[PDB]
Amino acid sequence: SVLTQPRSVSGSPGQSVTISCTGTSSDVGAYNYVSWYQQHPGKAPKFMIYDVDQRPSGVPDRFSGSKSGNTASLIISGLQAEDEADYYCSSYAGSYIWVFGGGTQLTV
Amino acid sequence: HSGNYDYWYRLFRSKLKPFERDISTYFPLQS
Amino acid sequence: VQLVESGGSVVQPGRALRLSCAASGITFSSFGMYWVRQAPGKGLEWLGYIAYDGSDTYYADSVKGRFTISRDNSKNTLYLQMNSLRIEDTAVYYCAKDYYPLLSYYYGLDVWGQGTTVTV
Repeated sequence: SVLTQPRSVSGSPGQSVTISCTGTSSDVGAYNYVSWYQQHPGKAPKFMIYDVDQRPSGVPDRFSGSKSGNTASLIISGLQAEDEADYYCSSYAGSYIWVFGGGTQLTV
Repeated sequence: HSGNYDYWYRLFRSKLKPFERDISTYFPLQS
Repeated sequence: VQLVESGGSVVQPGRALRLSCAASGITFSSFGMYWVRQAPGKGLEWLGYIAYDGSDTYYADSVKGRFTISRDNSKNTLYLQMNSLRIEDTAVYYCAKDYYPLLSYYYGLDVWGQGTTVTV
């Protein structure tokens, strides 16, 4: 039960890119607990987006997202040269089980 | 884990006679 | 409250290896523990979840019956012991703490370690 996401998403400084992962109505479309994190090589992923459309303190406002049906996406605008990272999506699969997505790489 | 929805049942009608099948589809059939 | 992981080593298949991480402060018992594995060249894979008190413990399907999740609040260390590790079960294991105190699970991982690599 892995949420499929594209291998990489093209981008450039000063533009906006969207990283989306696809699941099912049993996991993505059942609980509104979609979370997304940005992972840098050589370091553990950092939690950036939680509760579909919420972000913890310390997360820049440029990173956002939305949930529609069984598809969840991360919305990033105004990306900089240091924003290149691997983005993972996580959602509650039910029965207190958490399943993480495949992961998408953001290239600037 | 996802949940089996292929197994339905009839919730609304008046009553079913003995050994009678109701192949007839609010929505009376709920999965 | 940084988490420092330890116990990573390369062992032959069929043996049991236990991984643990040390959490700073004295808030280890007041926050839940989560285990996440990341294979080289692959995406993040969940291992399981353990409550702050260690009563209700959850495990992922791929690691059910192979990895055990438990915590020792005396030394503020959360451990994840994996038995009968396979060759394909080679990944960097990192422990994480729940964002909210005790068991909430309705958030992301606020604190994660530097990662402990596992080879077989």
